[PDB]
Amino acid sequence: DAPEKNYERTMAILQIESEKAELRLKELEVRRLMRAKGDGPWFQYPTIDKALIDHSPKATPDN
Amino acid sequence: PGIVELPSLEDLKVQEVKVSSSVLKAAAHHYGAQCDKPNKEFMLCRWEEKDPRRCLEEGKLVNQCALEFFRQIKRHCAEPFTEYWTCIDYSGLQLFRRCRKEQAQFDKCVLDKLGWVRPDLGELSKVTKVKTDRPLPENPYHSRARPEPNPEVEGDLKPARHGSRLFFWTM
Ligand SMILES: CCCCCCCCCCCCCCCCCC(=O)OC[C@H](COP(=O)([O-])OC[C@H](O)COP(=O)([O-])OC[C@H](COC(=O)CCCCCCCCCCCCCCCCC)OC(=O)CCCCCCCCCCCCCCCCC)OC(=O)CCCCCCCCCCCCCCCCC
Repeated sequence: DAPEKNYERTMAILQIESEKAELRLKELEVRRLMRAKGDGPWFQYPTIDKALIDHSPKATPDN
Repeated sequence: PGIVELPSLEDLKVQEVKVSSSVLKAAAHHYGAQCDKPNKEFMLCRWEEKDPRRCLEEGKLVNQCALEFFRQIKRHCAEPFTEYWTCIDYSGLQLFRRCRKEQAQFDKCVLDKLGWVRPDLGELSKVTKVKTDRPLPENPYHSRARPEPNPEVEGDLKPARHGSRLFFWTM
């Protein structure tokens, strides 16, 4: 292989791996903040569906 | 928290319908016939406000219209009504079915002297509409502001940037 080929192939490898390492650190920080705050699409533990509530008039008024 | 507000004892004084349950049960069909409007304004206010403190005055109208219901019995047909609720009052389950001739005497004297038609089978269980002037409660549960929902997903789905990014797996 030419020194140009090895050199530029090395630069492409280094770009891909630096992007992956920065993305791994960002993945760690995103998971930390989403577990802390719960305002993202991850760690959305379920609550009760409010469509299960009967909103009809009941037998007694005070409810 | 706060102090729960309660009305005074003068706000709760009304002339009570001081008659027995067999007396109420004897005249109950003509009561539901003739005392329709204030009773239904009260029960509409009672299921809508969900608060009896906001339903006192309408309730007083109930206790205003019930007494005038019984005075109008007492002025005209006291004896057939008395003969009827006594027979209702004998039964331990208070059967209407044991008391049909006294019911017929009371209904005859009421239709003659007051023009009242007894409700049929299926009438007093109707859902009727009520025209009141009081406004609709905009928050009957006194609920505070609901929390804002989480942001939904938008944007077109792109591939994963250089795959799994799991240690050395390039896909
Ligand atoms: C126009 C449309 C049509 C076009 C058609 C074009 C193609 C025509 C030809 C069709 C055939 C295609 C063949 C598959 C594509 C090339 C695969 C390849 O070379 O991957 C390179 C891959 C990484 O090299 P690369 O330079 O990064 O990528 C070059 C290519 O672009 C490779 O692509 P990549 O960069 O995208 O690589 C992705 C990624 C690259 O990998 C990574 O990023 C790293 C992760 C790899 C896994 C590491 C696991 C380590 C722990 C387990 C070790 C197990 C024990 C070792 C094996 C013992 C025996 C089983 O892959 C993986 O992570 C998947 C796992 C590895 C699978 C490799 C394919 C295996 C097929 C044959 C299986 C036979 C055994 C193979 C060896 C098994 C062990 C791997 O090499 C290895 O991981 C080393 C293993 C050797 C590769 C397998 C070669 C396949 C042919 C073997 C023939 C001889 C068989 C002899 C008998 C059986 C053995 C006893």
